[PDB]
Amino acid sequence: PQITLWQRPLVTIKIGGQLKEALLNTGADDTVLEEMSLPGRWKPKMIGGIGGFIKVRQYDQILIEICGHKAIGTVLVGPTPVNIIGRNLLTQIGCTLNF
Amino acid sequence: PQITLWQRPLVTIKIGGQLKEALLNTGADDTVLEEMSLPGRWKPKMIGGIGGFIKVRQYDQILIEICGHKAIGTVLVGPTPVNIIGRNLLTQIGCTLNF
Ligand SMILES: COc1ccc(C[C@H](NC(=O)O[C@H]2CCO[C@H]3OC[C@H](O)[C@H]32)[C@H](O)CN(CC(C)C)S(=O)(=O)c2ccc(N)cc2)cc1
Repeated sequence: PQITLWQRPLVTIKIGGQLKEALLNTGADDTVLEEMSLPGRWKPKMIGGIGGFIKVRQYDQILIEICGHKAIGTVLVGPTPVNIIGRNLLTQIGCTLNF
Repeated sequence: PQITLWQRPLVTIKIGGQLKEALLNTGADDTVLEEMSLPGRWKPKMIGGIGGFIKVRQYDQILIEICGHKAIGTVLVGPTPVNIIGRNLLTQIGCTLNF
């Protein structure tokens, strides 16, 4: 659907068997989720935002259903204040900006 | 225009007589720009992101031209890593998400 920006663009996602709410974030290259348990193996990583850096765990090729659209890609898990769907997955569900 | 997200959605802006590049950021409530000289009077403020918090100067009713669309609103100035156009201004230039 089209989404306007008067409110935070939140969507329901299903990942790792669990249901969550996440922000569609054009200002994020990567997808970053709050602490949650995801099955596979991972690789430590450091990502930088507005207030500095956080350590996250990088999971590759994770299935995510974003507003009922399926995508597979990298998901980062760590102490982000909010679940963020980044451009890496936005492209996969055909998400675009319009003005 | 319609913008895809295979790359960072960067646009050219004009503010305070100066030309800058800024990221269209659906994940940001407010607009935040790197240290620059802005004429107005300002109020101290504190904003939080992924790695913690930064102190910014809040300027109200600042004119901004974003890809040739004019908007007037609050602009925050401080040590952000990148110039961010947030939802407060995105709504004014009629910007939407689409998928
Ligand atoms: C490294 O350079 C940057 C680049 C972009 C950003 C923007 C944020 N996204 C962000 O934190 O992205 C992180 C994690 C996701 O992947 C990466 O994408 C680019 C960036 O390297 C890194 C996001 O879009 C908005 N943020 C908020 C989200 C966490 C919900 S905010 O900037 O902290 C921000 C906070 C309060 C206000 N009022 C205004 C902005 C910040 C700093």
